[PDB]
Amino acid sequence: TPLVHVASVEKGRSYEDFQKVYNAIALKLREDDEYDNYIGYGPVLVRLAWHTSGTWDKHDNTGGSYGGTYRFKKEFNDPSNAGLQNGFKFLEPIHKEFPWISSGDLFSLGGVTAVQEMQGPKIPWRCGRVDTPEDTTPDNGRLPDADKDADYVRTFFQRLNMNDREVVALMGAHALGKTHLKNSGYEGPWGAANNVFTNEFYLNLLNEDWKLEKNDANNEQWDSKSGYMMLPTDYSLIQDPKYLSIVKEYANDQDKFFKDFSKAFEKLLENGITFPKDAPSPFIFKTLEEQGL
Ligand SMILES: C=CC1=C(C)c2cc3[nH]c(cc4nc(cc5[nH]c(cc1n2)c(C)c5C=C)C(C)=C4CCC(=O)O)c(CCC(=O)O)c3C
Repeated sequence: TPLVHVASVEKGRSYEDFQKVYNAIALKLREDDEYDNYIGYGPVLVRLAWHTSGTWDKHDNTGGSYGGTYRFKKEFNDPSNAGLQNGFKFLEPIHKEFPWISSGDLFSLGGVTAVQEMQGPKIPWRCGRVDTPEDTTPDNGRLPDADKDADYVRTFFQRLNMNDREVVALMGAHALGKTHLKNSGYEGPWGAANNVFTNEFYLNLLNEDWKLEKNDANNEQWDSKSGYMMLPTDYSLIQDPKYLSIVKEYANDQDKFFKDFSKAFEKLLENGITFPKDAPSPFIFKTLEEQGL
């Protein structure tokens, strides 16, 4: 019988409490700048937010961000999550300092903080995820494969209640970070300015000269002479005519991409959660720059 998960505000907490958590994550992002050849922790925190939310199944309300179940071995041991231990370790001192925040609130807030501090759009964020027990952890295998085509992508994301525009917008997060051969069997960045959130993913898809190559793990990926790559699922966005139209739209309208990403990413992070009518409004956190910090 599917589970209603009702958001429950951490007792007595308000916007200022969560802004302090934001700020601690943001200051640590600035301090621990050497990680991953000076990419920093921003991208891995966005990937962590996505992987902890992307297990959701709309059919039975299992998985999703609510329960914070990545803290249990079945999930941090998911082969699809290889590498995310670095993001968890980053967040450990944050949780120690703010032990009142739930695990799902912390994982999701880490992704919002990373996007914003990397000059991305504001992402409204709601509190109130509540930790759930070990037997609520979803089985491995709910996150998407990278070696597939547009039809796979489209069908996959129906389980997360995402439409074509939402899918294409969310995939623009691949402007950030890179693939690492030891984690995923893919190697290389999608672009150049990979710790700055921009619409570069879409520009690179359209404007680079891509060649289908095998990497050192014997997997196919698309490579450019600029030193960028696209996964088969990324490249599928220009193979499918419906996705291609949307790629072109975001390549030509930075503001539109930002607005659509913000909405889709909030939705991703909120899937599965019931917000009571009297819950607080979503919070829009100030960046460190906006605060003079
Ligand atoms: C078809 C859909 C998707 C597939 C197959 C997928 C593929 C990948 N995404 C990766 C990393 C990444 N994924 C990322 C955000 C997202 N990625 C998402 C959608 C997908 N992501 C969405 C949705 C995201 C958030 C909104 C980020 C930012 C990284 C880079 C992480 C890092 O450590 O640099 C990796 C590489 C992991 C590694 O360290 O080697 C793969 C294989």
